[PDB]
Amino acid sequence: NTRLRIAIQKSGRLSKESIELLSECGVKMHIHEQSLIAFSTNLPIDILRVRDDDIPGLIFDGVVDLGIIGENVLEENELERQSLGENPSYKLLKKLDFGYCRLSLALPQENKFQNLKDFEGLRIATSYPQLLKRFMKENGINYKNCTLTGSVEVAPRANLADAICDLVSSGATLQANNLKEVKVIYESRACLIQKENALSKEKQALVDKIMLRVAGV
Amino acid sequence: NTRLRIAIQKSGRLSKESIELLSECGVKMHIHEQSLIAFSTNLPIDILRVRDDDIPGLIFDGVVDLGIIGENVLEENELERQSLGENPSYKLLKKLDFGYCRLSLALPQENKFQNLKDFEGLRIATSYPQLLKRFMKENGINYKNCTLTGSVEVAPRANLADAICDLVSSGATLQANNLKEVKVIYESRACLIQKENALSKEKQALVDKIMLRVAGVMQARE
Ligand SMILES: Nc1ncnc2c1ncn2[C@@H]1O[C@H](COP(=O)(O)OP(=O)(O)OP(=O)(O)O)[C@@H](O)[C@H]1O
Ligand SMILES: Nc1ncnc2c1ncn2[C@@H]1O[C@H](COP(=O)(O)OP(=O)(O)OP(=O)(O)O)[C@@H](O)[C@H]1O
Ligand SMILES: [Zn+2]
Ligand SMILES: [Zn+2]
Ligand SMILES: [Zn+2]
Repeated sequence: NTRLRIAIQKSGRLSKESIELLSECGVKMHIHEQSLIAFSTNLPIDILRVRDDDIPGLIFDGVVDLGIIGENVLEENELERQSLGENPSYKLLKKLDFGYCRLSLALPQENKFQNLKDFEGLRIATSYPQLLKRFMKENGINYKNCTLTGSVEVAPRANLADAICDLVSSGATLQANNLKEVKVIYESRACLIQKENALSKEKQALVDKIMLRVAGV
Repeated sequence: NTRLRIAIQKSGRLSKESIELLSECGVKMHIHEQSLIAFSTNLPIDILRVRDDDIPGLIFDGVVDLGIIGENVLEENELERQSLGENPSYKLLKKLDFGYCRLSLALPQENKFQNLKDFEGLRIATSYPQLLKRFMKENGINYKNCTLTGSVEVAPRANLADAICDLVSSGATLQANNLKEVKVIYESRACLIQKENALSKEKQALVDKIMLRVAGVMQARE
């Protein structure tokens, strides 16, 4: 249809700043508890509120025009799609001023970390199995996977794993679980991305305008 | 690492009945409602309480010994793993008497369904993209995919997709969203599975004991 589709995180760490950025680019809308879609009141724009993990896929499959997502989630999902034999593509428009975090290897507080080789043959729990797999291959370290979507930091205490690969900024969660960060494998921020296949002149024009305004802020 | 590990859904449509099946089979336990780990108080068993989507991976990777999971989630993740060039493997111990649901192609109620080839070219929203992909390749209908983890039934109303492939039980939600069920592609129930690699003799003996009890419990509940 005529309206531009912009996917953002429904509720989590990027939601507040995604909405703030959209407001500053002249997109007026009301966010309440709409399950999926919020309609801009001043421009022909639909805001899709989704789980963050779905946003790369929506961009790859051409379902939405624009997307605001963390680079970690984007790349996790690109790698998955590549390992399926697919050719995911997207246009990067801008790296943004929020969503700063890093994906790091971590061990229990009372361990003797000398070297990356100390991870050899360990069981490593993570929500980012593709990112971890690529890092370990690149550095020639063999390991055992444990994929968990939540409570990753509880995995060593639960005896499910010897170590974790998790997102960190402040270190507070690691500290709470008596773990210590030992090696960063990936640095991330929020980015604005666009699908591959060409937008309408109507829609592309509207994107260029928002983009002009994005640069402004 | 010698306590038997069993993964179950932490909170959701299988969580209550998984815990109750365990109690019915004589596994006494205390649960702290927000926590990943719980322990049997009378048997050497850890109960790991996780997101259901993680259970098949945990079994395939040998991280736990047993799991209770919907057949739909098991199959979707098996297909995913196979399409990634992996070799996911598990033992099916038992099909269980709860978790009944079905995965169904569905269209707006105000919409003429003559034929399964009506889906040709349609954008289809789903949480089960591998299961959809297999069914559509098998039947020869081409389509465009839209993967959504939740709110799938709202996608047509939101003009993200023309049709959905949706998990339903009662069938009430679809009516609520002004959509009609036109073709079942998968029928699911809860199952009990075990990892591929052999358990120690003592742990396999505990599993054999649990299995006899599950069969008796299931007889008694008819
Ligand atoms: N401590 C942090 N500070 C800033 N940004 C973070 C931090 N941790 C994670 N992020 C970024 O924000 C994104 C969303 O984080 P959040 O914890 O809300 O994800 P989620 O729980 O997977 O969300 P959803 O419910 O949509 O699945 C992460 O993928 C990452 O890009
Ligand atoms: N009416 C139903 N709709 C969806 N799933 C159902 C239904 N009835 C039974 N189930 C079963 O319950 C499983 C759990 O789905 P649930 O609705 O609890 O939410 P979820 O988001 O999958 O849970 P989690 O938070 O663990 O990811 C399904 O995958 C399926 O096997
Ligand atoms: Zn309002
Ligand atoms: Zn997420
Ligand atoms: Zn789930």
